[PDB]
Amino acid sequence: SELYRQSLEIISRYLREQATGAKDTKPMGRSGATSRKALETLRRVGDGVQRNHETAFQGMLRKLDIKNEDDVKSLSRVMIHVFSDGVTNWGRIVTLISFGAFVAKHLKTINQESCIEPLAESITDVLVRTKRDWLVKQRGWDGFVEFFHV
Ligand SMILES: Cc1ccnc(-n2ccnc2)c1-c1cccc2c(CCCOc3cccc4ccccc34)c(C(=O)O)n(CC(=O)N3CCNCC3)c12
Ligand SMILES: [Zn+2]
Ligand SMILES: [Zn+2]
Repeated sequence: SELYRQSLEIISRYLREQATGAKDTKPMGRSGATSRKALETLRRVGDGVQRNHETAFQGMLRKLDIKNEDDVKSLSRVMIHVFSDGVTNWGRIVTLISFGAFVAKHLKTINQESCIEPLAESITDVLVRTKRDWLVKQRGWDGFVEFFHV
């Protein structure tokens, strides 16, 4: 669907920019203004989450103990568990994606950057496939952008 593809583009762009520090100039495409606004929202709100929850993020990264691609496969089990537990909302979705960026930065640091794209795919899979009903009900990325109104 466009929801999956839109979500993948936003999340992948955010993780790549976080990991590399570089901004992608290629147009978003279909939901341009909204996708661009969603990415900007992740930049601002996600920075806040990474900073304000740095202690937990650093501790979690240590727990995952990522050395290679095999460890990146193993964290998908943890991701789907922790995220699926309890009630979802945009705050938890930002935590999911912001932590993804935090992990992606680590992957850059250890020179295993090729895992960033599959990680973004994994995050998108868990978000869109498992919470489709909630996302649709809450107006998808339009809803996300309006909720935070950065
Ligand atoms: C597990 C944990 C324990 C204590 N404090 C935490 N933490 C994170 C920020 N502040 C605390 C967290 C915590 C750490 C990292 C992410 C989250 C999330 C988002 C969904 C899970 O995301 C991932 C898990 C594993 C690997 C991943 C790799 C890439 C991207 C995402 C990954 C949550 C959540 O869904 O709420 N939590 C739990 C959390 O925030 N809690 C705090 C209060 N008590 C336990 C629940 C994560
Ligand atoms: Zn926290
Ligand atoms: Zn806490």
